[PDB]
Amino acid sequence: QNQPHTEVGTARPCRSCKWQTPDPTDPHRGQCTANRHAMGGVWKRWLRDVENTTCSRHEEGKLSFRDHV
Amino acid sequence: QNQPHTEVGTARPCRSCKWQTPDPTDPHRGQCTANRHAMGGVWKRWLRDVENTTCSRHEEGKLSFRDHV
Amino acid sequence: KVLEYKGKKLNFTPEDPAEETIPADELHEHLQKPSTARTKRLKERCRWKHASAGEFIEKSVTAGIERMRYLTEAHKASEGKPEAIRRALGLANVLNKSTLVLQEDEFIVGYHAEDPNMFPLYPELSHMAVQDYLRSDYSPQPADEAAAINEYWKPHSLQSKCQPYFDPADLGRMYQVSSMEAPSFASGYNSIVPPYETVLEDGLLARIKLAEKHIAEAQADMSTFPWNGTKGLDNIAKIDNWKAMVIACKAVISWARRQGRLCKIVAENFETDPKRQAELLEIADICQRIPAEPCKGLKDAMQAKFFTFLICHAIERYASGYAQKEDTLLWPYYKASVVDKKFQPMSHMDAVELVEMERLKISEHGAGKSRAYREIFPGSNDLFILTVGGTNAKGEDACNDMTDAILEAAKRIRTAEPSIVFRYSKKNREKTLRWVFECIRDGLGYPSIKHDEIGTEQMKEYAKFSLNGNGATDEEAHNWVNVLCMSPGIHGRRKTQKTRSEGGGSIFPAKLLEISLNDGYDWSYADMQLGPKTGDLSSLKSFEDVWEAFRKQYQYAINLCISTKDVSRYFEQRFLQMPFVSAIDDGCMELGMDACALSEQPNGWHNPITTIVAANSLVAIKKLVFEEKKYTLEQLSQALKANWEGFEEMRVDFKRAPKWGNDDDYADGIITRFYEEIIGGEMRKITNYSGGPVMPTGQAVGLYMEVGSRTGPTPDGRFGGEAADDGGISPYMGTDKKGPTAVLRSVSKVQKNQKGNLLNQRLSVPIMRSKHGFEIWNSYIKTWHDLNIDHVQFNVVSTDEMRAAQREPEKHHDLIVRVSGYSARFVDIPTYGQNTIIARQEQDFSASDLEFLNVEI
Amino acid sequence: KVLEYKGKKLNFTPEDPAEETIPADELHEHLQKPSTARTKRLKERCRWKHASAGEFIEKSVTAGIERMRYLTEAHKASEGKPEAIRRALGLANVLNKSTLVLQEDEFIVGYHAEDPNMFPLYPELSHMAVQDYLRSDYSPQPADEAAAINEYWKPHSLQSKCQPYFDPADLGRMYQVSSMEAPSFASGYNSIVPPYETVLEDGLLARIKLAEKHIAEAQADMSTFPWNGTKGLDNIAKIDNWKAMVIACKAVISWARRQGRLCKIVAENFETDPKRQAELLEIADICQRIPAEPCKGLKDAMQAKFFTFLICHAIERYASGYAQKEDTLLWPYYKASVVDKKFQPMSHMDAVELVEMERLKISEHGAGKSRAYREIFPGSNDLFILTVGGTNAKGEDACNDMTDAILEAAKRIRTAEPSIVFRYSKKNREKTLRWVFECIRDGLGYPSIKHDEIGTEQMKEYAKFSLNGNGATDEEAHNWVNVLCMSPGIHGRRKTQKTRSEGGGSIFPAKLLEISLNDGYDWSYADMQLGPKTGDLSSLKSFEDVWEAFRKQYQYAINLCISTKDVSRYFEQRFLQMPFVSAIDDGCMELGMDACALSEQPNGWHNPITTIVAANSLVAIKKLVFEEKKYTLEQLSQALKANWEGFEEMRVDFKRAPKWGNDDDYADGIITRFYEEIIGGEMRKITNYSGGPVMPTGQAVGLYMEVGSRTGPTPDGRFGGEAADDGGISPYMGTDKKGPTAVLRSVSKVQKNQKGNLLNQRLSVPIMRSKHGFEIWNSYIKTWHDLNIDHVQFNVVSTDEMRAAQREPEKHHDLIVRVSGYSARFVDIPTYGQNTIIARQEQDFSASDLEFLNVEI
Amino acid sequence: NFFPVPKDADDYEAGKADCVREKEDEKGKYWLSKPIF
Amino acid sequence: NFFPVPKDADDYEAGKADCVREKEDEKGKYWLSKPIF
Ligand code: SF4
Ligand code: SF4
Ligand SMILES: [Cl-]
Ligand SMILES: [Cl-]
Repeated sequence: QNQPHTEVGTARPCRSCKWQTPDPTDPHRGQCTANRHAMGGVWKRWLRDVENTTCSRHEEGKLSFRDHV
Repeated sequence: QNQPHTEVGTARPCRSCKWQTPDPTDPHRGQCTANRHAMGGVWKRWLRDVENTTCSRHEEGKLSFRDHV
Repeated sequence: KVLEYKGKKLNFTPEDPAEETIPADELHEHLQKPSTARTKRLKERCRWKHASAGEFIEKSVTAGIERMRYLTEAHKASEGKPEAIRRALGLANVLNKSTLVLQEDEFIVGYHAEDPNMFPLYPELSHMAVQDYLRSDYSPQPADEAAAINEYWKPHSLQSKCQPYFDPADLGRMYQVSSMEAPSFASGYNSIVPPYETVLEDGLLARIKLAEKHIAEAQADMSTFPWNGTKGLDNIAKIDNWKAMVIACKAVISWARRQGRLCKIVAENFETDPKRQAELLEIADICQRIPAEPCKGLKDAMQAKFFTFLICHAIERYASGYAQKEDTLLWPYYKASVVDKKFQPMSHMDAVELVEMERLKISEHGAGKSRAYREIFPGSNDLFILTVGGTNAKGEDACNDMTDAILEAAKRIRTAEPSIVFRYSKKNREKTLRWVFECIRDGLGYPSIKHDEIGTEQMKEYAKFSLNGNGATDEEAHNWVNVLCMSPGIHGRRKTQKTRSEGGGSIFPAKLLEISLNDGYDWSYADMQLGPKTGDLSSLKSFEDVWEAFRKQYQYAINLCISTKDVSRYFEQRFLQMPFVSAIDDGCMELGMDACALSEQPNGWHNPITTIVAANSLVAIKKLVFEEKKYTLEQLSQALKANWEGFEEMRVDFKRAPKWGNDDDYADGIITRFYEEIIGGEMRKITNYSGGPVMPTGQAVGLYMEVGSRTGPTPDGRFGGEAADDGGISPYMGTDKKGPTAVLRSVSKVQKNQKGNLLNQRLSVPIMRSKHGFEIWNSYIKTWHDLNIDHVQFNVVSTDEMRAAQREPEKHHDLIVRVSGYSARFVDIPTYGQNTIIARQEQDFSASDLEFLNVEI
Repeated sequence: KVLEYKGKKLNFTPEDPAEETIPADELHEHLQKPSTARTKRLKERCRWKHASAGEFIEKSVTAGIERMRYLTEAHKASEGKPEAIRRALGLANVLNKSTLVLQEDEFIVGYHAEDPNMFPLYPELSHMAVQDYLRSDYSPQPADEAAAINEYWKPHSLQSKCQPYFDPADLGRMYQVSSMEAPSFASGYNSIVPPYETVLEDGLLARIKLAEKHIAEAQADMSTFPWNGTKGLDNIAKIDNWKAMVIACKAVISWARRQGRLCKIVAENFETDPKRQAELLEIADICQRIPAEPCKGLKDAMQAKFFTFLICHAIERYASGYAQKEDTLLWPYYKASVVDKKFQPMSHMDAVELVEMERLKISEHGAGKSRAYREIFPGSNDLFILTVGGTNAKGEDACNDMTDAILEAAKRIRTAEPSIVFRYSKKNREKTLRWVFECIRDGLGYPSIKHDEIGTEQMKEYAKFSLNGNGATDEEAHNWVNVLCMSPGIHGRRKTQKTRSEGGGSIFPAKLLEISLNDGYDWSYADMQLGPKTGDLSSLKSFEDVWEAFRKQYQYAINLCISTKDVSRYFEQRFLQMPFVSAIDDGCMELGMDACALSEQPNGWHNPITTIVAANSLVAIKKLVFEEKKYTLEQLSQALKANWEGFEEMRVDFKRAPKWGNDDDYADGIITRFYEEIIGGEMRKITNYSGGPVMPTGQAVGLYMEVGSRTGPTPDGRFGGEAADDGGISPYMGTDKKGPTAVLRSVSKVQKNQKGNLLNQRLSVPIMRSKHGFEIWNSYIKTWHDLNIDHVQFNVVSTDEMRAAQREPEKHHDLIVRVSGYSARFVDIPTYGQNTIIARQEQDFSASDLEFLNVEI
Repeated sequence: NFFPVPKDADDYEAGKADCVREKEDEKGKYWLSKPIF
Repeated sequence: NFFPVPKDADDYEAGKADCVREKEDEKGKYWLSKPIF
């Protein structure tokens, strides 16, 4: 449950999560940046839908550009 | 004055005259059929504007198809 | 009555002894004989929609709004989509949502507007034409919605697309319809030759499956490694056209089947007679299978053809006409039904009845055409001209028992439309000639007669200019029909003429002549500059100067006439795509092209109308002003400007100068040159969209009346506003004083640079209706054919009877006469036009005439 | 510090003795020297608009709505009109109604949105990009109007026009930007090479007068007897394009003059200092004359160029870039102003100041580009790459004093943009090389260096495929610039590249390799099928099988990449006409064609990015799985699926396998074949719209970061989400262990089937800043040139200083570094990207390196 | 009069029906079929 | 601030004027010119 999963009408959508940044082409989609490796990798996961997806790592907020790719 | 002449806002426009029939292409224009010859000619006159033109032969009404060209 | 010929006394007593004593003035009220009680009923209650003088004859005929409404709804919804697909969606919405109509006693079913008294309009074509309807007593309703619709379409209309590429002064001149017919983009008038053959023998389901396959292949092509961008992008327009074809064809099938379902519903819920119930279910079944599937019998074919006609001529787009080779088209199905009895078994008389019903449906087809085109076909709904006879691919006789069924149906039911053209060859069987003559001797005015070889040669010549080297093969060149009244065009599954922009539209020599004598200025009708300033009266110091002024007027006019058609073509294929017509053309289907874009067989023409007024005028000018110097041009011009008032002796001099149609050398030498060097010679210098020449088809319809009324007095002796000449090459009414074979001799002299020329002739009733009628007529035609004359068509009607019908129109409903290229109900023609027909010389034959024709009794 | 070379001891002490003791970690905060108080002020208050990670760095930067609003108003009003004219009317309305901006201290004036903190948007391009803006903190306002606008444009957008011609699954794959860059029609991203030369030396009034003449001639042509419809209809599209050019040019003049009037108004009503008042009137006068008239001096030229840039890159349409041959373009005007003093007399230092001001205006140009393109140029506004140097038509030196003014301005003002490309030839004068080096040794990252002859030959080769046989002449082939970062294209009055649809857009070998090992399935980023099913793991029984699977993945991807560009081209020229750009292209003007339709010089390319990750991965697979059989593919694949967790010994084996950039035979033999046979060889099989081949331009910008983050672990030793390689042909960071000349030797081996390849190298600060720096660098470049290498560009920056700037960004505002093909403000790059730059090997030169370079001290 | 469209018809959509009415004027009798929902 | 467009300007239309205002923020001073009626 620490990986993205569907949860219709969730109180904690990816859209509001600090780890999410929108897809480069389609703003209906998202990029989960939560999987950060000790050697520096930011191992993204593609989000088909950011209104009805969530995981246990959800944390409301916004990272500055410094912490994104 | 028995030939078509401009008369702005006339009470007797060509448009209502029995001798008038609309232009074949542009319904803003008209055909005056009043000049009828004894040998049968219907010697038409082109009307640039049927709202603001009139002449003394003006007669309100409508001819049947039988009496037009 | 009696004539002596080769030592015999010929007696011109009628073949039916009863006619000896039937008053001359009521003859045609005795001749109809509908083949069944049903077709008798259908005729008595026929919803004719004749128009004259720019109006409909009957108050009940009025415009529909559904087509306007549903086309608009679709257009708004389809913004952004490819135009060909937008056009298919428009048609589909119209077809999906239209009220359909079923009438009592019908077997062939279907209609093109929401009520049997109505007809549809075309806001996508001419905003002016719609505005004219809104100002009429027969406006679509509700008027406020219709007005909003026209305002919506105006910036998108074909008219609005084309006008910016022309000088506004030039458009103003054309729109007057005095020296030039208005361009089609301004009126919406049009014509088409549908590839019926494809629908009848493949059905639409096959066309759909074919487009779907092309689409799948094109999409596969676009994803194949390695891409080539100089090739692969060609698939875009192809895929768009094919997807549009599928949408259109599926909608047509759905609409046919819904028509079918209305027959079923009436049979099951409304109709109380078990006989009609069974018949209605028979029609419902035909509509279920047709045109989705290939036709199997004659009833199938007739209904498939009618549905195709409605889509191509009324619903997808307006098009005048009824072009088709009806005997050759229906022959396989007649054979299956009547001869082999393999499907829909039928008697020959059953086939005759089915054709009568077709003639009655066409007689009910009201046309949503513009004011000009409600003026120039007086006494008819519209032009509907079908073609029969001629020769097959091997040059042998094409006549058959289906031809005879079509001719007998016409003779029996006596409807003014559709008119018939008969392609005459020495090959044609006598049995069928006799049926052609039965129609003519009864005064129907048709079949008109076209020279078979001339037309076939013509098809071969045009084929050579084909832009993709796929013009008519030599065998295909035998497959031709008249497009509207007069001009040959290919029929079949491929290469047919799709639009009037290819060929059609008129030009008016009489008016051009009039303004030639006034430095291009129209003083008499519009009071404005109508042509180029080709020289004032004093500059016209010789007859050659007058000739050259006319030449320049004609060159200026004909250039506009063709260039406006080619610009219309450019935009039709870009914004007025016809995906249904494309889907049933084999070439369009194969190449993924729109019907207006692809042009495999060039067929360029334009119509000189009022030619012989111009020509007679020039002859008189030469003789009296320049050769004899009896009058100066200033004297003529002063007289003309007076409408000859005070100058009657001058008028009579010009009237009696030599005239066309008298086999007179002086007139004919000048007039032959006029046809060949100017009328044809100058036009032929122009090349159209299709890459072929443009050549003249002389004719007249009712324009000889309307243009006459817009033309001043002319040196042939006309007063201002009198009718022009009635044909492409007819003598002016009442000026042929040397008999019928003198006329043939004049006409035969025009041999170069023509596409066709309409000849009207009127023959004595007693001779034609006597037992010698067929022999004299067959000899006339043989001789006419040897003289290499393009066309001839006949009135056979007494003046007594026409005058009686003027006095008491209600007693003469079945009087039909020939106008020019089409026939009409005489009492539905305005008096002015009726009088021009009465004035046509009724020709008698002298014994020298008969010898000239090599008549044998 | 000290090196022994040819019996000398080289001392690498800095040229400025002060630098001996300036801490290494703050060096670049000491180097700027703006030439005047004014440009110092302009820099201190510069409204930079840098974007990283998909967002703008500063909260104050936000989208404007005026362009959206006025384009929409025009589009609604112009329904029915020809599309080219609709496009001109749109631009005119935007220009007529836009709020204009004047800032304090400016001399070059103008802007592209309604407020200096803003930038415009493009609803006519990508509806998704606009929607993304609406969902951001920097949305246009009012949001409700902006949303209504985007809904209005959606059915009309370029994106909506192009999507229907592709499999939805294929578009979904591209839109992820993992194996393929999204097509331009989906993002709105674009590029252009404006024909500046035409504007500067003719002015726009002349272009207008020229289009008007063409129009008059075309209308005359259409009314000439005898019409030919196979020719005369060509005038329609020509007349439409020319009328559109006139509307566009008149609007641009009017807008320039209104900008001018704002200077006048501020001078007369707001500005209180007489010095600035006079200056403002001087600018007002320039704007009145320019670009209406030909430029006469350098101030004219600079302002004409900026106005043209705003129209072509921001207002008429969005386009990335700043392509131009700036020294050759401005030389005639420099000469007139600085040398001859004939108009706008100026000193060389006055010219340097004017260039500084230009660099500062470009530094303020915010770009309304989509989320993807706010991700991949971290630390900059956008890509702005200008070109200098090279050779003239005769093959002689093109460097001049204007080149030197441009280089000195860059060194002085220290802005990350615009970046510079230097075309290097052995012809190039040393005086100018020294200025190139002054920029590089200061760590600016530019000029990057391009091989002059390679580019010129390339122009000649592409010219041969010209569809109208009017490609670059041999002399014209010397007239080239980089279009964006890396690819050559013609500059001048004619034949320039008008759209990114011709060439540009990227493809990502690392991701293609990853899914090659999983039967086309992307398990790691998107969890879906990303490519064709090229074979499961068990089917990959040899290295050749792995090679072929990659080949097929690459073929599938590159076909979509080019076909989506060509479809975009098809619709751009039909619905996104650029009449202003057309009017200033001599070929477009002459032929009456739109800028996107006419393509006289083919220039097809696509960008492989993450190539060396794929290549190193393949090398390691060969050695360890197939040659030594130390691991099975199932063992590798299990390890990869674990992100190497539990498999660290396997990871280290794959990491230490031979790597590109070490002049190692084993690696380089495989990787050379990979470049030549697959990356270039397969792409070159594709032909684009322009009829030429498509060849690769290896590069990276910031995509090597973004794609890295979307790519799983790979057999080169990467963990999932780590950066890819930084160039087109750079060694992967930290894997080149043999020094700088070993790198050159590897890179020189790739010689066939390439259009270009980006090489990043990083050189030791002490050596480059020592008195021996120029000699060693000039020898490096000479040697690089002899090895026939396409490109090289340099970082010269200590790790100490970069780490200090990470800790305390506010103390390191003037630190500029090279990313890939462009330079950036280091503190504006995200930490992830900063670390990839620190990891690039700082190269030292051994005495054997120096001998290899034939260095002479 | 209201007749639901056969669910296997080409033009079937949920809720769709043919509204059929009989009319008669001076000329004769006829039937009109308009699709409704 | 309201400045009528010079009647000989390319963009002159009756009643048209430039509305010009001065603004200043953290970065610096600037002027905006918007056409009005
Ligand atoms: S909620 Fe979970 S899956 Fe969604 S963005 Fe945040 S960390 Fe990623
Ligand atoms: S009012 Fe006079 S000019 Fe007008 S239509 Fe009647 S008769 Fe003719
Ligand atoms: Cl015809
Ligand atoms: Cl590039």
